[PDB]
Amino acid sequence: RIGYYEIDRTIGKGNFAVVKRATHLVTKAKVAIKIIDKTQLDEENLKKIFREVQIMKMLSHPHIIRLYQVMETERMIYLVTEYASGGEIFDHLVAHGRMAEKEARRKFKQIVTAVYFCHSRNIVHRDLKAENLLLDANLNIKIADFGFSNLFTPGQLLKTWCGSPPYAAPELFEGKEYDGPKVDIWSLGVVLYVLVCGALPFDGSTLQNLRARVLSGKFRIPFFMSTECEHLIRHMLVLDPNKRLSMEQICKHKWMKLGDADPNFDRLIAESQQPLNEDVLLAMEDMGLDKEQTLQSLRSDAYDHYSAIYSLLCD
Amino acid sequence: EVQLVQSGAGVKKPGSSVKVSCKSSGGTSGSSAVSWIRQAPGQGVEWMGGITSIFGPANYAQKFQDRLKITADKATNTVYMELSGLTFEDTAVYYCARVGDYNFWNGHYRSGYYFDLWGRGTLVTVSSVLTQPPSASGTPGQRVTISCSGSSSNIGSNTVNWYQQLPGTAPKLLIYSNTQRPSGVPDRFSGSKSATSASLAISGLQSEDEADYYCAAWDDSLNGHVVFGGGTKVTVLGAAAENLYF
Ligand SMILES: COc1cc(Nc2c(C#N)cnc3cc(OCCCN4CCN(C)CC4)c(OC)cc23)c(Cl)cc1Cl
Repeated sequence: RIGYYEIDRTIGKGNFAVVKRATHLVTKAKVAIKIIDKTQLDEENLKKIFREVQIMKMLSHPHIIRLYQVMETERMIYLVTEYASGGEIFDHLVAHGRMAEKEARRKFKQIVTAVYFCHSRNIVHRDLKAENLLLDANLNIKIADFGFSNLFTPGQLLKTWCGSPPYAAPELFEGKEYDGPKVDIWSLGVVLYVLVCGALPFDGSTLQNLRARVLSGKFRIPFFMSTECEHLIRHMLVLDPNKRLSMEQICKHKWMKLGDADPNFDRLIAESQQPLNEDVLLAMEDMGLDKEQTLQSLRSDAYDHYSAIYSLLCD
Repeated sequence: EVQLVQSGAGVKKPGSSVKVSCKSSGGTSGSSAVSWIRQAPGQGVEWMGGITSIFGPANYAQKFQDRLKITADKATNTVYMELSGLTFEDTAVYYCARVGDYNFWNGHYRSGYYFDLWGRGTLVTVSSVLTQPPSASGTPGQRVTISCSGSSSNIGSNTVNWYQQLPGTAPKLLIYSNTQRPSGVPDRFSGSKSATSASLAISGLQSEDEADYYCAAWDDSLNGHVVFGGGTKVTVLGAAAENLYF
């Protein structure tokens, strides 16, 4: 239907795009496909799609959605990524309400691990929201949609006022040049609140009303929320960006250290502070694909027919 | 054709939690904006929560945030409501109501928060802002007026809606968006909004109009909520004595 992909159904939408589930014809695996029509796109929008792709190519992490292939025709651009079977966290909150702090701590640990790794590779998401935090088949977080993402240098100020309004930091609304990671830490605070409360800390009927709420920095802490969790959120949702917790301080918070000892979380946050599958290559050789050409597509970050098949087969 | 079917009535012991369902059956099935509104015996109607913005999963009224959980099964078109830590004050009729203009919401459009469709109600019993006159009256044929005073954050900023509630029934939309009348409402009923106050006028009063009238508006205070009036019991009095010389 579209290259080596037979399209199943529309699973979501995006800026001038439609996301559709599809099946790889040679590997029978499921993928997500963003179909962008280039006819409704301008020079600035096309550059914002190239940057999104170039950022997704730099990020290989267990809690980040993996880009497999990029296909481009004279009128269309298709982005093929791994399929998050469980869908958005937002839809899971609509179905079951607020998450228990034990269950929320597990997901939040996964969410910060991915965001820490992004900041590690000098990248800021800038669009963290419940509808962008997807779940795999085992209900584990997979961060997605790097449309607003950008590269940063520590100590620099960004000038792109983008993000999901309910999760956007106050400085974004004010049009102030900001520090990238601090904007993501505000978003993470909102994410943690919506996970444990099943509602937003700042909400309104219109964007004008939402903005007024975000700029006030005042929000209700419900009775069910622990004093340890309240402390963490109150130290992330701080109007002055400099008085917000750092990603390292968030990881070592009393709420984060609560419950059972998690050495797997520690060995993943330490990895951010920094083989070839010959069996797959033999199977690809049988399908009529050259071993040296497969290696050359992997070496060059082409994200072509050979890149996608190796990646899909490694599951 | 489209109707909200609620779960049956029940008795809960104090401390326990109650779950109420609201399945959308008939006609235009798809996506809706169901809210949960309760009414204690002989008391006014009160908004508890529901979907009221394009931004978040659910919005709860400050009073109910701590004990309410509002969920939805999109697959079966059923919307749930779970109220925990029940007390004798929670004995009431729980209604589910759909916001009429959901299909226009886009973050810029300001919704009217008028309740299009309502469920029959679920009676849950525990055992072991807007100023409206409490009552109004008039003889048949007269024009009775009900006032509804508010603040800048509610009536001053949002549209006013009016609901008529007959005995043993859920409230029904009477006036939406300050002056509009849904199909079925006669020309006798008319609304009006001025600064932070609203008014309902029932011209040519009929015995069939003896009902409770509630006024409502969105309030932008806190994360937003729909506020209701205390209610007005309109009583149709007996016609005046007739002079026999004319
Ligand atoms: C590839 O292009 C992009 C795609 C995405 N979006 C997704 C990616 C990715 N990535 C991965 N996996 C996703 C899975 C989704 O839902 C899966 C389950 C749906 N079921 C359908 C019907 N049944 C009834 C129940 C639920 C989903 O829809 C919400 C979007 C996903 C983004 Cl955010 C950005 C880009 Cl650039």
